[PDB]
Amino acid sequence: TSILDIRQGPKEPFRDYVDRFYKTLRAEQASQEVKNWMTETLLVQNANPDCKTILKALATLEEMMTAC
Amino acid sequence: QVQLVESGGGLVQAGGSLRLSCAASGSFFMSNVMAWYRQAPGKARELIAAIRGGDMSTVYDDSVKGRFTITRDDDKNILYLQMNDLKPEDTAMYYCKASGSSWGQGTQVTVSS
Repeated sequence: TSILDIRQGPKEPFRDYVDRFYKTLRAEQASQEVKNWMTETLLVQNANPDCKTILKALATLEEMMTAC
Repeated sequence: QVQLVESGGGLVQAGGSLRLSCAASGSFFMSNVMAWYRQAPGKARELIAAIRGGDMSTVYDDSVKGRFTITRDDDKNILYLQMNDLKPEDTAMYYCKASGSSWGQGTQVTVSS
């Protein structure tokens, strides 16, 4: 699956979306630099409206997961 | 399945250039992040370049740095991959991708010598 397609479900817990996201990104055939860029660019962008609202308002992965 | 459509592939000698285009006329497809992938027969489809709208940040695989440039034209809704200084190792099918798009048929790049 392309990492671009991993999007948080409307009722999916943020931790579960994070898990799916990292699993898919680990499976992508890409350099570590490209994978890092994808985490900074897609993780908040592909979150559902509720979590996007909280995340934008703030950042580490551990701060993101607590805020949601 | 908004399906993206790649074009601009061709047959060129090593050192030459190409420009791939990706579009879906009549479709609402440009996502905040877009990427180009490439796949040689029987090999993993690899993520080689990506761009993010707004700040226009870009990232590239080490094998294409300083040779390829990903750009997007927001008015025309076209994503491009400029390819300079081509190498036989660049020979592959190239695919573009947006968040939620279906995979296109790709465009073939063949580099001789």
